[PDB]
Amino acid sequence: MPGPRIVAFAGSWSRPSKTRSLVEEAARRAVARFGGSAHVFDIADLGPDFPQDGPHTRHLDAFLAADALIVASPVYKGSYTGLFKHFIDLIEPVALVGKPVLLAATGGGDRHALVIEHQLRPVFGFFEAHTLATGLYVSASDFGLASEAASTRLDRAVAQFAAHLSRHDAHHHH
Repeated sequence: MPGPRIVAFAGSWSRPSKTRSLVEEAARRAVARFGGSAHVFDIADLGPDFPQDGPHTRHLDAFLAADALIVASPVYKGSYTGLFKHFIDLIEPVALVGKPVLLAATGGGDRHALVIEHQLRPVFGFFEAHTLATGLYVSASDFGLASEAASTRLDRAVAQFAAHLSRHDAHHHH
């Protein structure tokens, strides 16, 4: 087990979205630090309110087996999207304990940046997941499309993955 298996999920269904560039520029820092062959999938390659033999090659089975998770959503209506939460509503309630999650979010401006603490961290603390100390809200300043002071926040948030894996990564029941 020399390399972690990373998955990526972005809650933007559109093809050339700015959320898919954020989740693609997340594993490369981990893959290039330590990892192999990240599963990066957009929510267009999903079963979005259609389990029954769908594209659960690229949603469910890669998500639950991953050693590291990066999760992202466009900020719609002061919170994440609905199609993002429909994917989360299908997870078993205790399925992601001991799992590192990196929170990310894209929006219109620099406003609405309490979605990391008040919207995404309560949902992934419901799963009792190892939420990292650095979630990152980005504005529409990116054109691995990135720009200033979000790249250093992203590179230093993936550095919090390998900092709880040292010496060869050392009433309810599922």
